[PDB]
Order: sequence, then C-alpha cells, then structure tokens
Amino acid sequence: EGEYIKLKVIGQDSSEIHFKVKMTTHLKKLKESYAQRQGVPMNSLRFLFEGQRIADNHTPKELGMEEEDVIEVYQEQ
Amino acid sequence: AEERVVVISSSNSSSRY
Repeated sequence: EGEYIKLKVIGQDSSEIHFKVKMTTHLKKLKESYAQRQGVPMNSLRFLFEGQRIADNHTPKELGMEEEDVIEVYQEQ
Repeated sequence: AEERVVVISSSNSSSRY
C-alpha cells in the first residue's frame, strides 16, 4: 500500500490545517474538508500549489507534491 | 493553535432505501 503524505494548508489568516492524503487522492476531497472546517462554501475558495490552481481532480502525483508541501488558500477571484 | 492533522480517506445489497 502507498503511504500518506502530509500537506500543510495555509489560510488567509496564516492558520494551518495539515492533511494526510495518498499520492492518488483527488484533491477535491481535501478542498471539501478544508472548506467544511472553515465554515465556508468550497466554491468561495481557491487552492494554490506554488501559485497554480489545484483542480478537483488533481492528485498529489500529478502536481509533484511531497511530504510537507504547502497549499495556500485564497478567496475566489 | 494546536496542531491539526486531518486524514483524507480513499474514494449495495445491504441497503434498505
């Protein structure tokens, strides 16, 4: 079985929530969880990896993510 | 804040509805 990697999600206010995901995980599931925990609609947010938009069906493998990589969350434009 | 780690889990004939 594949291992989880731990990603740090940083919000507009510098708060952090870490997520464990597999390399094959579609990141919509992370986005949904994050939005839930912030008490806001998922479509009000955009999630960036190294400044690039993370798609619902992006995986960490597709994005070249590794342990301790950072996702930033901004308001949708 | 305390550390927060969330585990994202992977992606029927018993059903009754």
